[PDB]
Amino acid sequence: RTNVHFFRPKTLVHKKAPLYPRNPIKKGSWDDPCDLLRYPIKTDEN
RNA sequence: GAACGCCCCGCCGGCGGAUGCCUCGGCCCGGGCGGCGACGAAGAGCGCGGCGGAGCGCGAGACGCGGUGCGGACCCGCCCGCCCCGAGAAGCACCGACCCUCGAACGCAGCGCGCCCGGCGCCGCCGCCUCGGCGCCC
Ligand SMILES: [Mg+2]
Ligand SMILES: [Mg+2]
Ligand SMILES: [Mg+2]
Repeated sequence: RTNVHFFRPKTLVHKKAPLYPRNPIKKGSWDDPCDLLRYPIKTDEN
């Protein structure tokens, strides 16, 4: 034995696998073109 | 003397908000009811109307959207719109959805950043996968 310390053994780790979906329907958000842009600002400076 | 001041013989004006009458409000008693939340509550922030400050309401589907019933001429301003044996304004009741940030508040922080390309908090119960021990044995 080379190291004098005891560390936790390496053990298998699993990936997730939910039995039902937590978001069954994919809904929209704030961002989409024509909603992210509101209007232009019209001045003589502009 | 006049005038100022004071009293009222009377006629008018101010300033102030008492009195009287009125009341979509309080207070007391009795009867019901006893119905929140990780399926994200109570509370807080911000935003939403054609002209839109406050409060009510609503959530980027925002001063509301749909479905079943009922109702049957209006919609406080300016406009729009509806109008008829159904074509459908006000209003009402139940039901289905949408539901931004913070909050028990859940990737870390509170407004800035990550690991990973589905996602990514803590405790507990029951199972399951993979494992440690010079514990008791073989
Ligand atoms: Mg949306
Ligand atoms: Mg307002
Ligand atoms: Mg959070």
